[PDB]
Amino acid sequence: SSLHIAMFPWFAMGHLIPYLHLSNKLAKRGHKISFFTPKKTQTKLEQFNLYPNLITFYPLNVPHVDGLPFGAETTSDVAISLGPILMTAMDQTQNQIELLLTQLKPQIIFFDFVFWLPKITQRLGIKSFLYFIINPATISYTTSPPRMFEAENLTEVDLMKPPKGYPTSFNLQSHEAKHLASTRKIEFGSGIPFSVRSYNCLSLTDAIGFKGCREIEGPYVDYLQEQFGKPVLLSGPVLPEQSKTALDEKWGSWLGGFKDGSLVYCALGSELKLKQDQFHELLLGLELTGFPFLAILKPPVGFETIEDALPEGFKERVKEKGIVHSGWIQQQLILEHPSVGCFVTHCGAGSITEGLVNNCQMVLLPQLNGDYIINARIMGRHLKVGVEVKKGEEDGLFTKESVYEAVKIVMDDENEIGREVRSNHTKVRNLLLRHDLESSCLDTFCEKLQELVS
Ligand SMILES: C[C@@H]1O[C@@H](OC[C@H]2O[C@@H](Oc3c(-c4ccc(O)c(O)c4)oc4cc(O)cc(O)c4c3=O)[C@H](O)[C@@H](O)[C@@H]2O)[C@H](O)[C@H](O)[C@H]1O
Ligand SMILES: O=c1ccn([C@@H]2O[C@H](COP(=O)(O)O)[C@@H](O)[C@H]2O)c(=O)[nH]1
Repeated sequence: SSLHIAMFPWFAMGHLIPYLHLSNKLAKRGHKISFFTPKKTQTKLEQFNLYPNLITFYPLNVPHVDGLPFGAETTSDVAISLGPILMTAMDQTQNQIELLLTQLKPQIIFFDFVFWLPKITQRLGIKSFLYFIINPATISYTTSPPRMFEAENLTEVDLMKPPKGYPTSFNLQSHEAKHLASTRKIEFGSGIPFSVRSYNCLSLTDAIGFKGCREIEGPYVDYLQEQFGKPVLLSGPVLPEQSKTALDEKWGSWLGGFKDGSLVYCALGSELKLKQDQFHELLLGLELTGFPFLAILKPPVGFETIEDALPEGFKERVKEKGIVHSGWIQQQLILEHPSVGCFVTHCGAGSITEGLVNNCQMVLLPQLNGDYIINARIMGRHLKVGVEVKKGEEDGLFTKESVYEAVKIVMDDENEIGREVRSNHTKVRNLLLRHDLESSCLDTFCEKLQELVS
């Protein structure tokens, strides 16, 4: 029998988009989806609803919290330092969430972050499903019970080693472990420290789920299932679905002028601003390769326009071979275009998948975020599908020569490391796109959800 599932993702494009890709996959199999979204954001989401008779949006009013910009709904509307306030706002939707569950009565609700939800759902006879679209390797490394019990004894040297029983080995740099140690105790909404929230979600939910497949994410999902004693499901890799909006002709025309495989595409998401020094090193590094490039970047900290912040003489040198641009673009459609030979990525979970299923060579430039960093290590050192840009051990900064080097290595047909990551990327692409991989992931997924509501 078909299920009725409610979706309550975090207020961010990086969560709304994959939750919507998955809803389309579930509705194709006959399940009804009640999709809770911020009110104004719904306009941007309609293009992705491929089953409007089965997927219904229910808007939420993102309540004012002191310090939150007027009308702000998602992390694309506020600086990264204001994320905790937006979380306080999402906590404050509790009243409209209880009303929606009462009227719609789903059997399951997929959610992020809101650890007060399982109490509500069990009182209504609803099952709570904490559904992550980030890497289970990340949750495993930072939020398994062994880390939580040290409480305030957890320090930078502690986070250079995996927790007890962690299934794989990789090395973090000193500045990365320092990031993890300080950010985990920062309050993220309603006075709750970041890792304590999440741990509460993992502890109190009925079941846990992750984007991913057994062949990549399995070892981490197994570890989490033994640690928390409840089912940890895999949805399959959530392959991007086709939008009902074709590629903007301005970009199609401009991309179409380059020879196949020659363009470097660089994008670091929609949540972060580089510092001006690193903004310059990145762009000068791209220029040094001599390849055409398209860089999708916010203006650096302190600056409001790209043109203000460009290195001196930059526009006059690169001419028509390079564009630096600030707006939201159709990244999935760009990564599909045959001009793109190389993808310089911040290693966000969605961008990782979008790169893996395409032909571009991957250059990994993770920004300061636990999932980004761990994605980059796995991609660079375990799957070996891309080349990571060298950063200073203690300061976390790169040179333009390190950017130039990484792109040159993967674009050089005769370079053996470039050839090796190409071959490894093809192997991973062939697995993710295998005719029965996602379908049999979802087969198991839906069976296990059926068990959950039984
Ligand atoms: C400022 C950032 O704040 C925190 O991340 C905030 C970000 O979490 C990301 O999603 C994340 C979640 C997460 C995801 C969904 C959930 O339901 C949930 O309970 C947790 O958990 C993490 C746990 C970690 O130990 C480290 C992380 O980097 C993340 C993370 O990035 C979101 O995609 C972003 O939109 C959000 O801005 C972390 O401390 C991070 O390291 C730090 O750089
Ligand atoms: O200009 C942009 C910036 C980001 N994205 C999309 O936003 C998501 C960012 O997720 P993540 O890579 O941060 O996880 C991805 O689906 C990415 O394709 C766009 O479509 N356009």
